[PDB]
Order: sequence, then C-alpha cells, then structure tokens
Amino acid sequence: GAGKAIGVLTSGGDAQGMNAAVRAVTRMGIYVGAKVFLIYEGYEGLVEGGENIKQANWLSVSNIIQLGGTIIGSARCKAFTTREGRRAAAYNLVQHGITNLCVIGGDGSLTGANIFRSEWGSLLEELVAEGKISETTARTYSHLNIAGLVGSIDNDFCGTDMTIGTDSALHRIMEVIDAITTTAQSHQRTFVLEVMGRHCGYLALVSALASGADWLFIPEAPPEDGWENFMCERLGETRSRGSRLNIIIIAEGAIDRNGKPISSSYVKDLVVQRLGFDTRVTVLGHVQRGGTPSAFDRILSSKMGMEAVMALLEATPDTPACVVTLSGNQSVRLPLMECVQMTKEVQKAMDDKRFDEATQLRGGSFENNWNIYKLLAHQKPPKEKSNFSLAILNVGAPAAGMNAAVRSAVRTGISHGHTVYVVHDGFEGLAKGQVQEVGWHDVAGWLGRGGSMLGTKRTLPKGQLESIVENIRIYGIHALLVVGGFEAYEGVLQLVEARGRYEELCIVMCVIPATISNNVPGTDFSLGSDTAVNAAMESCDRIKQSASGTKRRVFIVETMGGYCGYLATVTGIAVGADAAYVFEDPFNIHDLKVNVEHMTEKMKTDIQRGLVLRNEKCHDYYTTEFLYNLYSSEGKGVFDCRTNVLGHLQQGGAPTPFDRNYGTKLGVKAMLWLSEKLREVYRKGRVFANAPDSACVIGLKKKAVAFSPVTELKKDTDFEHRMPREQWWLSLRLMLKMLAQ
Amino acid sequence: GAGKAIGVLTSGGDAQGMNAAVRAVTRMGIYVGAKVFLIYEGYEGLVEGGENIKQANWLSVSNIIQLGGTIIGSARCKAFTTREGRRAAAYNLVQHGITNLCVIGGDGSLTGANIFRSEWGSLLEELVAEGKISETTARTYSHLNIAGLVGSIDNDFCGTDMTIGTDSALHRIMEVIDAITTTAQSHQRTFVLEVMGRHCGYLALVSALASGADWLFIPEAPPEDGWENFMCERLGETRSRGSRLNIIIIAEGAIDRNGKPISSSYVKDLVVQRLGFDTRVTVLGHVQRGGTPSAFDRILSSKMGMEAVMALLEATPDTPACVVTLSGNQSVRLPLMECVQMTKEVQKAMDDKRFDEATQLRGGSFENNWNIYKLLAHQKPPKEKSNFSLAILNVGAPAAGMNAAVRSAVRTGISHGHTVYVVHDGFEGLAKGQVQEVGWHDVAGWLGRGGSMLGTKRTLPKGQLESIVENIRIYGIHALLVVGGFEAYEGVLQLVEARGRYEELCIVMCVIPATISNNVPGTDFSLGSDTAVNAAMESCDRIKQSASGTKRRVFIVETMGGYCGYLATVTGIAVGADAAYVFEDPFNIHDLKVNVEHMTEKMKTDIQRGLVLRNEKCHDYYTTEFLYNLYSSEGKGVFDCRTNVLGHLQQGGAPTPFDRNYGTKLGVKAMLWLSEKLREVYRKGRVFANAPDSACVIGLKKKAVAFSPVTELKKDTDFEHRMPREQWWLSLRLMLKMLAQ
Amino acid sequence: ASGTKRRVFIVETMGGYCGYLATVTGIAVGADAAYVFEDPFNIHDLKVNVEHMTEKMKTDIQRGLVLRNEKCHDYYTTEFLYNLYSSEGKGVFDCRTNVLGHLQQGGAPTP
Ligand SMILES: Nc1ncnc2c1ncn2[C@@H]1O[C@H](COP(=O)(O)OP(=O)(O)O)[C@@H](O)[C@H]1O
Ligand SMILES: Nc1ncnc2c1ncn2[C@@H]1O[C@H](COP(=O)(O)OP(=O)(O)O)[C@@H](O)[C@H]1O
Ligand SMILES: Nc1ncnc2c1ncn2[C@@H]1O[C@H](COP(=O)(O)OP(=O)(O)O)[C@@H](O)[C@H]1O
Ligand SMILES: Nc1ncnc2c1ncn2[C@@H]1O[C@H](COP(=O)(O)OP(=O)(O)O)[C@@H](O)[C@H]1O
Ligand SMILES: Nc1ncnc2c1ncn2[C@@H]1O[C@H](COP(=O)(O)OP(=O)(O)O)[C@@H](O)[C@H]1O
Ligand SMILES: Nc1ncnc2c1ncn2[C@@H]1O[C@H](COP(=O)(O)OP(=O)(O)O)[C@@H](O)[C@H]1O
Ligand SMILES: O=P(O)(O)OC[C@H]1O[C@](O)(COP(=O)(O)O)[C@@H](O)[C@@H]1O
Ligand SMILES: O=P(O)(O)OC[C@H]1O[C@](O)(COP(=O)(O)O)[C@@H](O)[C@@H]1O
Ligand SMILES: O=P(O)(O)OC[C@H]1O[C@](O)(COP(=O)(O)O)[C@@H](O)[C@@H]1O
Ligand SMILES: O=P(O)(O)OC[C@H]1O[C@](O)(CO)[C@@H](O)[C@@H]1O
Ligand SMILES: O=P(O)(O)OC[C@H]1O[C@](O)(CO)[C@@H](O)[C@@H]1O
Repeated sequence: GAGKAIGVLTSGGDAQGMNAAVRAVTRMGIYVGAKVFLIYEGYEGLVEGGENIKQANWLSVSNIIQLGGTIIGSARCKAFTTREGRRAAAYNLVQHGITNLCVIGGDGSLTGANIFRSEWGSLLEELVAEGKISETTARTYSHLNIAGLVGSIDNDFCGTDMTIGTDSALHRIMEVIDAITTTAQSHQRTFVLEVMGRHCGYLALVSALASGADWLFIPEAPPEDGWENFMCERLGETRSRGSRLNIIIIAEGAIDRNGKPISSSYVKDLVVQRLGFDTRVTVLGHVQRGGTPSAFDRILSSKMGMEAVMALLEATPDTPACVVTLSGNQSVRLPLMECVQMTKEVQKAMDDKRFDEATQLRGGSFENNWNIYKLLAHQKPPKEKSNFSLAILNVGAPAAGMNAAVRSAVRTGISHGHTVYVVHDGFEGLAKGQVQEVGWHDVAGWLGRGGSMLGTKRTLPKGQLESIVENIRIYGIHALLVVGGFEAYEGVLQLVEARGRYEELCIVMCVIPATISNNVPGTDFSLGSDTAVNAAMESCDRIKQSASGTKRRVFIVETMGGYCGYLATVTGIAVGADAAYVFEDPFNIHDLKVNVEHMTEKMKTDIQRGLVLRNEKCHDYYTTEFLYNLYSSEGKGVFDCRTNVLGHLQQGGAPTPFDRNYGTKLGVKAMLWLSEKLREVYRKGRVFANAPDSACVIGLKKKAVAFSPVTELKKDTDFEHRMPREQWWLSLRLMLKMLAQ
Repeated sequence: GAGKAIGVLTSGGDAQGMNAAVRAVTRMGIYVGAKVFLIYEGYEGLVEGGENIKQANWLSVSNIIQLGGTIIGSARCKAFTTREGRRAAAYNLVQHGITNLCVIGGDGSLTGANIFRSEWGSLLEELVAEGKISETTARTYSHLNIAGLVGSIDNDFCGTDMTIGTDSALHRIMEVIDAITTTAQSHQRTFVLEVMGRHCGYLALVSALASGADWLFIPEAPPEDGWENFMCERLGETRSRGSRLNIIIIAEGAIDRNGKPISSSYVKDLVVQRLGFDTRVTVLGHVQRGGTPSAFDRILSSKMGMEAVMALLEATPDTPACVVTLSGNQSVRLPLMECVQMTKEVQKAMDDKRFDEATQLRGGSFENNWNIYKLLAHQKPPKEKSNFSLAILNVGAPAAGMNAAVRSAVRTGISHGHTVYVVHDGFEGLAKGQVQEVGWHDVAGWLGRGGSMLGTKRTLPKGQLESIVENIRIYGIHALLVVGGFEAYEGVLQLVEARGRYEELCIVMCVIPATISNNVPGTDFSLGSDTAVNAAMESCDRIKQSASGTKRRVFIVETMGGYCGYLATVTGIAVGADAAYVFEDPFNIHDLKVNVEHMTEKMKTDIQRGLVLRNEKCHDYYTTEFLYNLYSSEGKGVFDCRTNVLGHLQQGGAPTPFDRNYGTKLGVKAMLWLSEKLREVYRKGRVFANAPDSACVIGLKKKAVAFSPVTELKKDTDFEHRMPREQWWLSLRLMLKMLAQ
Repeated sequence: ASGTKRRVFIVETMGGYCGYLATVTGIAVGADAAYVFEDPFNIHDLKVNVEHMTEKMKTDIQRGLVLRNEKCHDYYTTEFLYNLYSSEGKGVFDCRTNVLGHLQQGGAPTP
C-alpha cells in the first residue's frame, strides 16, 4: 500500500516511552511497505549525515519496548537553527530520498521541524542552484510531510490531555514518595519534595493528590499573601490531630504572587523557625527521566506511532503539519501550529501574571482536581448536619483502588455534614450487621494500600434480602455507594427490580466500578485495571527474558479476567505478544496452525523467542494444555514450549498513580451526585426513590463523567457472559496483530 | 523455657527491616513463653513510660514484615543521656516488670544500653532510697540483660559484615542507578551520584562495583595528589572508547589526603571546567532510608532477632552484654564493648589521616574489593601476551548473574594476555563450533542485564564427545571456564572422567555455580539464587494482599527449585508462610491434616488468611491439585482455596546487588586461579593437565572462597535428584515453623 | 453410540508402544481409525479424520469410533483428541472418551 520512504527521529528532553513509539512507527512503516530510516543523535546526526542515518530491518526495534529512554540518542543540535544546518539536513534527506518524517520531542523540536517544512521548497531551489543535486531529483522530492509526537514528562503541552511518558514518571515519583512516606511516618518528620517539570505543576498536583500531601505548590495557582500563617495553622492542625507525618511537594518552578521563585530551602528554614519540627528535603533530579515504561505508556506510545505512520501516508503537501494527541479516549489529530501558538499564549499568560486566564486556556479539568485536593487535604468544619445517612460497601473480588475511593467518599460526606456508616464484607455484612460509624481520622492513610481493608464477598443480596431490609430500617441508612465489580452491578440491579415488593428499597444507590477484569457496563475503564495490566506486563517481560535466555522456546500464558478480553489484549500489546486468544475473537484449529507456522518462520531469524497469551476462558475446549501440546508437537526439532498461569499476582500490590487518583475523583463525584439526588428526592419528611434515575452507575465515558441508569444499561449487558454487548477496546486487536510479523 | 518478660525497641537512624526484627523477637519470645512489650518512640518513650510501653500479643506484630521503617516510632531522646532520665526509664521497666531488653539501632544506642547495664544497680539503689519501690522489687530485678541488634544501613560496625537493612539500601541505590542510566545513555550525560553512609564507603564501593562506574571516591582510600589529571584521562578514555555514559559515585563522607570534605558540586565544576561534557549531579536523599525491605533484609533480621532472644534467655548476670553478628553465613555472637572501641579507634585513625591503618583495620576483604574494582574499571595495557587460550561456556537453566560473571572473567583474562573465547549455546554449541574470541569492548554493559546472552542449553558432552575434542584441538583451547548449574558440574565431571580415554581432555576446567535452585555442590550460594528469592518474595506478598482482600482465603503456591527446597524455604521465611512443604522434610497425610486443623484455628482469629509454599516436586503423588482438593474439602464452610504456579517468573529480572557483586568477584578470582594453574602445568612446550586439582568448582564456602576438585565432590552429590547430600540451609526450616503459630 | 445418534467415542486401548492390539481390534470392530506409534501422524491427519466424521454424520449411520494406543504419541493425549473432535465438530455431533484399562487382560482364556 505504499512505495515511498520514511524517516524517524526523537529529539529534545527524553521521556521514557519513546522506545515503544519508535518501534511502532518503524514496524508499521515496514508492514505498510514503506522504507524506514533511523536518524541517530537526533538533529545532530541529521545535520552531520553519513553514518548518522541508516536503514533498519524488522528486527532493528526489538528488545526495546520494555526499555526507557531512547536507543537513538535525541541530542540537542545548535546548527539546526541556522540556514546552513537546515539545507545540509535537506541535502542528507534527498540523498537518502526521505519525503516523510516523524519527530518525537518537545514544543521547540516540532517548531523547528515545521520551520524546516515551511521552506523545504526554497532549500531545494538553492540546493539546485549550487549544483549539489539535479532538477529531476528536486522535482521528485519537491514536498516534505511532517508528523509530530509530544514526548515529555512535564505534560505541559496543553493540546494533549496526556503526553507520552508521564504515567511512567508518575510511577517513579510515587514509588519514591512511598519510600519516603515510610521513614516520614516512622520518625514523625515533615518533608519537602522537589518534582521535575519546566514550568508546569501537573506532576506536583497529581503526586500530591495521589499521596494526600498536606500542602502543594504549583505555578498555575500561586499562593495568596500571608501563606506562611496558613501553612503554620494547617500543619499544626494536622500534626496535632493524629497525622503522624506531613508531606510537602513543590514543583521546581513554583512561584509567589509576584512570580518570584519559592526555594525549598526557604520553606525548610521557615518551618524550622516557626514550628521547630525536624525536617528534610530531597531533590529527586533525573529519576523521572528513567525506569521501565508503564503499560499505559507503552500502549499509548505504540498507538501514537500507529496513527503517525497512517497520517504520514495519507497526508498531502497542502495539508499542514499535524500532531496526534488525546481527546477523550481516542487518537485525535490536531494541527501543530495552532497548539504551538496556544501553548505560547498560555506561557505569556502565566508570565504576564494573568494566572486565571492561563488556567481556563489550558483546561478546566486540573482546576477541578485542585479544588478536590483542597477539599480533601484538611477537615473543613461542616455546618450542614443533614439528616441524610449513607453507607459504603465493598462487593466483588479485591482490586486496586477501592481504598482511595472509600476514603474520598467518607471525607466528602463528613465535609457535607452527613452521618456516614461503613459496612464490612458487603451485602453479606449487611445481612449479618457488621456496620459501624466512621470518622475523619478513622480512614487516614487508606490512599496508599491495595485491595480493600473493609473486605469483599461474592454474596448476592437476594439470598438474605429480608435481613438486609431489617438492618436498613434499624440503622436508617438513606443511601448506598457500592464500590466493586460486576457483582456489585448485579446486586444493585436485583435491589432495583425488588423495589416493587419492598418499599424500604426505594433508596438511592450508586455503583463505583472497581474490578481487574474491566467488565462493568457503564464505563470505559474500571478502577484497578491499570494496576493489573502493569503487573501482567512486568511478569510477561520477565518471561520474555527467560525465554530469550534459552533460545528456541515459546511460552503459553493464561491471563485472568473471566470472559472479557481487555486484560489479555492490553498485556499482549504492552509486551508484544505474538497472539492473544480472546472470547470475542473465535478461532478454530486452522488459526493455530497458521500461528505455529508464523513462529516457525520467525525462528529462522535472530530473535529466537516467542510469547503467546491466552485469556482464561477464550475457548470452551482449547484449554492452555491444548496449545502446549499442539505447539510442542508441530514444532518438534525447531522449538520447545512451556506454560504459565499468572495467578492472583495480576491483582497487584501497591495501587498505581492513575488508579489512586481516579478512585479519589470518582469518590468525590459520586458523593456529590448522592447529595444532589438526596436533596431533590426528599419530600414530606421522608426519602422516596422510585424513578430509575435514582439507580445509576457513575463512570467516565469517552469524554467525561456520566450517570447512566442501571436499568437503562440492562439492554446492553450479557448476563450469561457477565460482560457488555459491545466494548470500545476491540479496535486495539488490529493493532496487536499488526505489531507482530 | 522461660518465665520472664522481654522488651524491644528501635533507636537511631531508621533502616528498613526493624519490623521484621521486632516480629521475629516478639513471636520467638511468645513461643519460648516470655511476656513481650513494645516500647514506642525508642528511648524517648522508654524514659517517658506510661502508654509508650504496652504489651504485645502474637497478633500485635502481624502484617508488618513487608513494611519499611518501623511501627514503634524510634524517636531521639536527650534526657536518656542524663541520669535523671535513666532512673526514670529504670523505674518504668521495674513497674512493668521487665528484666531483659532488646535494643535495635546504631553504635550510640548500644553505648547507652551498656551504660544502663553498668549502672542498673545504682539506679535501683536510688529508687529504693527515695521510696519509689520496695526492697523485694529491687531484689527481683537486681540485674538487666541487654541484647543489641546493629540496625544501620551505613554498615560501619566493624565486627559485622551485614547490618540489618544495608541490603535494602543497596536495592534502593541500584533501582535509582538503573533508572538514571537510561537517560544518561540517551543524552550522553555524565552523572555524579551522592551515596549515604555516615563515615563509610561500603555502600559507595558496592554500588560502583555493581554498576561498572568510571570513578569512585570513598573515605577509606582518599585520592592521591593530582587526582584531577587521572579524572580527566579516565573520563576522556571512556568517552572516546565507546563508553556512551560516565558514572561518578561519591560518598557523603568523601575526603582528600588532608581529610577535607569533597563536595559533589566541586566534582561537577571540575568535570565541566576540564572537559566541557554535559553533566548532572543527583542526590538520592532519604529514599534509601525507606521502602519495602529486600528478602535478604527480612531473613537476616529474623535470624538475628531469634538469636537475640536466645542470647537474652541464656544469659547470666556475670555474662557481659553481647550482640549477634555475621561470620560467614551464621549468626555469631560478639561482646558489645570490644566492637564499640574497635569502631571508635577506626574512626580516630581515619580522622588522624592514617588512611592505610584504617584500611587494614576494616578488613582485607574491603582492600581486595578495592583492588578488584581498580582492575576491572579500566583496561590496563597488557604486556605478557602468553600463548594460552581460553573458552567460556553457559550451561544449565539461565540464572540472573551469568552475564556479570562472564564479563568479569573475560576482562580479567584479557588483562593477563590470554586469548579468551565464548561458546554460545553451551556444550551443544561447542560441538557445533560457534566459538568466537571476544574483546574488551565486546562485553560492555553485560553487568546490568539479566538472563544469559551467550545462551544456555541442558545438553551434556558425552553424546558428542568426539566433536567436542575435535573443536578443542582445532581452536587449541587450553582451559574451560564453564559457568552454569548442575549440568555444568556433571559435564565437567564427564570430561574429567574421560581424560583416560583421550589425550586432549587433559585440560584445566573451572566451574562457576550459577543456578536459581542452589543445588551445585561445593558452594553455599549459587550465583543467581538471591534474585529468585526476591522475585518469589514480591509474588507471595502480592498473593497475600489479594488473600487479605478476600477474608477467609488460603493459597497454595508452587515454587521451583528442582528438588532442593532452598528457594521455597527462604521465600516462606521471607513472607511468613504458615508452612512450606519440601522434599528434604518428608510429610505424610497426617501432617497435612494437622496443618489443616491449625489453619482452621487461625481462621477463628482476626487474621483470616493463609499461605503455604510447595516446592515444585516436594512429593511424587501429593501434587498441588491434591492439596487444593484436600484444603477445599476439610475447610468447607470456613474458607476457600486457590492454587498458583510461579513458573519461569522466579528467574527474575535485573539481578540484585549481591548477585552482581558475587558474579564479578567469582569471575575475577576464578580467572586468577585458572591462570595460576595453567602457568603451573606448562612444561617442555606443551600443556598437560592430568591431576584432579586441574578441575575445580569455585565456590564461597562457610568463610571465604575455596576451590574444591570436581571429582572429589562426587561422593557428596546425589546424581539421582541433582543436589548435594548435605545442605547448610536445613537449619532455617526450624525458623519457618516456629515463626508460624 | 448408535443409540444416542450423532456421537463419537475415543477408546484408549492398552498395548504399550506396540499397536497390534489397537489395529486388530479396530479391524474386528470396524473402527474409523486406530492411531499407532508405528504410523506417525500429525495435526493434518486428525483434521482429515474429523472431516471424514463430518461427512459421515450426514448419512444414516450417525455414529463413530476411533481407537488410540495408550502411548501412540508423546503429546496428543486422549483429552487433546476429545477437545479437537468436539470443537471442530461443533453443531453436528458430540464426543465422549473411554479407557479400556485392565479389561483388556480379559477373563477366561479363549480356546
Ligand atoms: N524555533 C526553532 N527553530 C529551529 N529549530 C528549533 C527551534 N526550536 C528548537 N529547535 C530545534 O530543537 C532542538 C531542541 O530544542 P529545545 O529548546 O532544547 O527543546 P524542545 O525542542 O524539546 O522544545 C533545538 O536544539 C533545535 O535544533
Ligand atoms: N491543602 C492545600 N494546599 C494548597 N493550598 C491550599 C490548601 N488548602 C488551602 N489552600 C489555599 O490557602 C487559602 C485558604 O484556604 P481556603 O480553602 O480558602 O479556606 P477558607 O474557606 O477558610 O478561606 C486558599 O487560598 C487555598 O487555595
Ligand atoms: N494511566 C492511565 N490509564 C488509563 N487511562 C488513563 C491513564 N492516564 C490517563 N488516562 C485517561 O486520560 C485522562 C487524563 O486524566 P486527567 O486529564 O488528568 O483528568 P481526568 O482523569 O479526571 O479526566 C484520564 O481521564 C483517562 O481517561
Ligand atoms: N553513649 C550514650 N549514652 C546515653 N545515651 C546515648 C548514648 N549514645 C546515644 N544515646 C542516645 O540513644 C539515641 C541513639 O543515638 P543517635 O546518635 O541518635 O543514633 P545511633 O546511636 O544509632 O548512632 C539517641 O537518642 C542518644 O541520645
Ligand atoms: N577506576 C578507578 N576508580 C577510582 N579510582 C581510581 C581508578 N583508577 C585509579 N584510581 C585512583 O588513582 C590511583 C592510581 O591508580 P593505580 O592503580 O595506582 O595505577 P598505577 O600504579 O599503575 O600508576 C589509584 O590508586 C586510585 O586511587
Ligand atoms: N544479599 C546477600 N545475600 C546473601 N549473602 C549476603 C548478602 N549480603 C551479604 N552477604 C554475606 O556477607 C558477605 C558480604 O561480603 P562483603 O563484606 O561485601 O565483602 P566480599 O564480597 O569481598 O566478601 C557476603 O559474602 C555474604 O556471605
Ligand atoms: O473479574 P470478575 O468477573 O469480576 O471476578 C473477579 C475475579 O474473578 C477471577 O476469576 C478470580 O476469582 P477469585 O479471585 O475469587 O478466585 C478473576 O478474573 C478475578 O480476580
Ligand atoms: O534444575 P537446575 O539445573 O538445578 O536449575 C534449576 C532450573 O531448573 C528448573 O526447574 C527449570 O525447569 P525447565 O526444564 O522447564 O527449564 C527451574 O527450577 C530452574 O529454572
Ligand atoms: O504391554 P507390556 O509392555 O508388554 O506389559 C504388559 C502390561 O503392561 C501394560 O501396559 C499394563 O500396565 P500395568 O499393568 O502396569 O498397569 C499392558 O500392555 C499390559 O497389560
Ligand atoms: O537537566 P535537564 O535535562 O536540562 O532538565 C531541565 C529541563 O528538563 C525538562 O524536564 C524537560 O522536560 C524541563 O523541565 C527542564 O527545564
Ligand atoms: O536524619 P539524620 O539522622 O540526619 O540522617 C542523615 C545522616 O545519617 C544517615 O542516615 C546515616 O544512615 C546518613 O544518611 C546522613 O549522614
């Protein structure tokens, strides 16, 4: 489908994840049939030419998808800014016949790339004038197409909600924070942390929100005058009220109202002078620029490389330079120039002290996250003292994140003045009582623990419905906020159709989807999915290393997730599995013969290794032992085979940054939705919830949050397979089969 | 065997692992029958008394073993130095009736504790004089017993090799270094790393050796005059000779000949001024003082905690205060004072600029490590250019550490002027040729990658022995260094036994044991065991968190190890398993019934979970599915059960600190012994090696390195099951059982 | 099998590695096939045999029988064949497995 050549480079500040993007672009460029060239040392080697530019084969980008940084340098060039460097680079490209380029880096690198594009024609004219090239060559390569990628941990590119590599940087910052928090709680010492980021406070805020830090500094919202006294009051209140440790996070470019940078040494001197608490400071440095890339990072980096290659092949000279970014939950494509000038407009906005205008220009999500952070950071004295009574339940299997969500919900409810109860062991608990009131201090520190300390059970409510109604009437509970998996959705549904028989079930209930399988309808991601994918990715990478150690071997892996195939597909994408067998993609024996022939052919190459996943219930009869026997027999003399079953190790340890933050966001928003619905449905001195809109599942759709009624989702659920009728992630399977030979 | 009370506390700089120490002490104290109290906030709460000291049950120390820092505070006290605070603490202890006390922390805390033992009688006299206590109480508590545990990552304590937590600090350091190396290679940047260690460079030395850094600065061997020229020469040589990045490590106590501190800022200014290379400086901060402790930290803390309990209960008043330390791989016991003055004298000698005397006082092991690091850091110009040739093999299952040993052996061999070959695919390749010489630069970066790059196979030599001898004669090989598992030892044994039938096999053969199962005879640790222990440690902790998520659950985990239960036993100790089944400990059905009823007893308590480790072939009929059926049957109505198989995940990813160091040290010392014997047996112009001492297995014995003849080990090897007759780790099974109820 | 129409049986006869017993009993009972060590077979032969069963199930004789010596192949277990025949034969017939164990040693000796 193509007959032209491709060039690729990464430039600017390295962010872990470029390796997956460069792998994807080169592998599609080969798969589509185009020629691909790797530019070493970035713009330095592009200008130098010669050995700095070289053709690559299908195997050139192997054994890098799990590696941070980049294999091709991405060094900063000075001659590129000059006319002589640009014409030399154009001379090198025409000598190698490069007409489409992919660039990875920051805003300046792409600005320079588009500057190079805007005068490519002029460069060809004077290059012909000096006699270096013939006019026929200039006519052949008369146009240059640019596709851009944003690789930077700062996440300052306002046109993209998530830049490549930030999730991995979020993993590195938080594991450092977790190590620091242990000694901080031990010694009762207040600490100041310095996170990376040129002039952006996204990383500082996300880390503080995911760690419950007692105070934050960001450039987007500089502190108001007299912040010293408010700092002293808050830290005194925290350490007095049982908070053993205090965490302070400061972006390297944090400023005051006058824009003057606030040095961490000043903050340390102030806290020591005014409180005398023992304290330290730890500058983290370049730790955010390294480590293994996150599974979401690898998936997104590969997907952006997929779209960049497609954009380059389908672009025209009249088409302006374009970048691929994220809007909602799809790979959108935006013009480079418009994002550049809007970023510069936000930059002058924060420079010109019009901080609010910079805030609205960049976006409205992070100001709301900052509002949630200030709400939950400290106990604001509640005044409402509303008669509403709420209960929180854990249902389903254990998963990463429910702890943060319940912590968010209880603290928000106490802030709202409601009486909050917490039920242990879910519906089985409610039948057997086991209900206690909770306080603000009673939930501290839950943000950093995986699983659910409250516990969960697979019991459904209809078996003990009478005891549930009795306990509801005894304790006067007026709302439910179940956080759990598919079984939570089933239980809430059964309660909904039970409303006609039992009048007390005319109550408001909401479900927070939390399960590793990601099979709860009404959402596009379930809380705890990302932790499970990260665990499976690490484990499969370790299996890949073991297989590569003993060459000519293949591994069978049995990933969990019931009938849903999301976990299998994302793991296979992250670790480059040669195939992923899934229930939604039926396959017969001839397909396995084809895959066996693929592996036998690949065994002739230098990369003599293989890894094929299998969702645990992808096929009724073709169990994992089937695949082991078939591969071992048909591959006799060529390779051997082994089996693995990733057990409950896929349920993860410490939760991930996105899961912690997403659980806190859903807990707050669900509590606001409850308080809303309760204050409408209260009439004549009693709560009466009969409309189906009183039973909804809070979830993040393609763009933002929604509240779909549970009964409305009944027409979109396969209760036999316990998974929704249609799922959005089926597109990624084409990508998974693409990235393998 | 006790009718008294035990007290525990932690003081000084927190070093992650005190949770394991207090767990083992508390659980051993309860098992022996002595009451146990947890003294919070260290010596501050000790003097304060009251609520700061409270009794602990078996469940008081549950679910803390995997936590960094400490759960009992460890605050610093000032009145503890004053006699008023001392008498107040003594009053608190006699009021709670505690006669024995276990101290955890650094040297100063031990000095204070010995002062307490030295004046306990005077304090009780003062309390009786003022009327606080009766005469009978004074007679009852007339003596105090002190047992000290050296918990400090600095590893300054002279009489001990490993203090509690130093391995965890090395784990933190190397996680950070592996993160940094990606971006440092990407941007071609030099990084100056500041390491902790109050006045010792052990952590700096071990990190530099395990990272292959370009230059090191420690206090034990301060740099000679004009060292800056050597800095410029080495850094220019590395950057010119293919070294993409440069790493410089500095101890926080680094000094010059005059003892003046060397600032990392100075080193950055010097390298920038004299070379202009882009560079950075990173300070790890207090990240090393927290985080989840590594597996070696937990096992070491548990053994020292048990030994401290034993020491306290077997002590007498005439006996002086003693501690528990490491000699070889056993818990030896030393007197407190002698080590204290030895450490003080070493510090004084370092301050007095007698740096040679300080080096001799630390121990010859450090000096040998310094010499090994100097030998391997840069390529010294060889001059001998002998006629000898060498071949290196990888055999057995791939184990994390083979690459480090191969790199060290190759570079040491190049230094001695021998031509060294590397045979891919083990003995199979040696029959199939594939033998290639290797240069210095050809093995760069192997230290930091797991697996086996040469490739390993389980094939044995006797099947292709004619082709083996043909290739030996063609390449003129004069010795083999076969690093590998039991298959390596068996293959070299076959070649030695075949020396009678052919002449060419009269050739010196050295074996480096490298296998996760730790079954090669003649050694105590096999290269790569520690990585597998740690990998299984994380896996089991993740399973236990999932288990606690679903209250009332038990897990059956099947771990590798061939027949040796070393891996299963140490992992079970690492994660507090209820029982670990192993071939070396025969078990019938009655023991399983006994374990089940014990599990039901535990399930009546608050901690409603469980875990059992099964070696992969601990029993020929009782497979893991049998155990699942038995447990799910006899626990019906009380709990459920699950099974997980840690397959090739137990081979681990990046090797841990000890495995990199152990691989490097074995590679150097094995190559030196090989060159020594090869020069010994060369006579009249032809090599001829017939005596049994010409074939040995390098291994770390109880104390230090020794070369055991390969044939002599035959009488201490079980070729039926592939493991030695006797193993040293059988004592650890007693710890595993006693620490569980 | 003939009683419950549309059914196939995988019979794992004894005999060690020798397939004399599996062959001759297959002739004596008209089995559809008798997999034996002396005749190595791959997945293609099993696919063909499934295809013969698929065609044969359209006729009046809606039954089948395939033998297998107990150790006729290292990997293709009787469970593997049961899964293969049931899966690729979905919608037309079902399958069951049997193991003629020490019944093969027989009762009273024949004349
Ligand atoms: N305005 C520009 N015009 C031409 N080239 C540019 C421009 N800005 C950046 N570049 C090129 O990209 C390289 C990196 O730029 P830098 O400011 O360091 O970070 P980034 O490009 O990621 O924003 C520069 O060395 C230069 O070669
Ligand atoms: N946890 C926090 N982190 C950072 N800034 C905070 C935090 N809490 C409050 N602030 C800021 O300090 C000021 C006082 O807090 P605020 O929420 O306004 O309380 P009040 O309603 O009494 O004025 C505000 O400007 C707020 O933005
Ligand atoms: N690690 C991740 N895993 C899955 N999805 C993610 C991840 N990070 C970001 N996203 C998606 O991109 C969005 C970025 O989140 P953000 O803009 O910070 O605010 P919010 O999540 O509240 O919308 C997320 O909402 C999510 O849809
Ligand atoms: N020789 C001593 N006599 C009395 N108290 C001491 C002595 N040494 C230390 N202490 C006290 O015990 C604690 C441990 O001392 P510190 O210097 O903080 O760390 P470390 O002793 O582990 O090196 C401190 O609170 C100290 O005041
Ligand atoms: N790779 C290195 N890392 C750290 N220090 C080094 C290194 N190489 C040399 N030095 C320091 O410079 C000194 C000179 O090295 P040395 O082994 O004495 O070489 P030579 O004796 O042949 O001149 C060493 O004693 C050491 O202190
Ligand atoms: N992580 C570990 N695992 C197993 N044993 C260890 C570990 N760390 C230390 N040891 C034991 O203490 C010794 C530490 O050796 P060290 O003091 O660094 O000098 P050297 O390696 O030259 O002998 C090791 O040989 C080993 O016996
Ligand atoms: O993913 P679901 O269907 O909500 O069920 C949750 C659990 O069920 C499992 O199958 C395992 O169940 P258990 O952990 O209870 O044994 C996993 O897919 C998952 O951890
Ligand atoms: O058995 P050895 O040679 O002592 O080495 C241990 C290896 O053997 C194993 O059992 C590997 O088994 P495989 O034959 O399937 O590779 C693991 O315990 C481990 O990887
Ligand atoms: O068949 P062989 O190998 O000649 O040995 C005789 C017996 O061995 C068998 O395999 C039966 O094995 P077992 O009686 O030990 O279970 C049959 O072939 C036969 O009944
Ligand atoms: O040492 P470096 O790489 O120049 O880091 C400084 C710059 O790196 C960045 O993180 C680039 O993303 C910026 O925040 C910062 O200005
Ligand atoms: O909080 P502290 O006691 O000052 O600890 C920092 C100093 O002690 C150490 O932690 C020793 O372990 C060093 O890292 C440092 O010199």
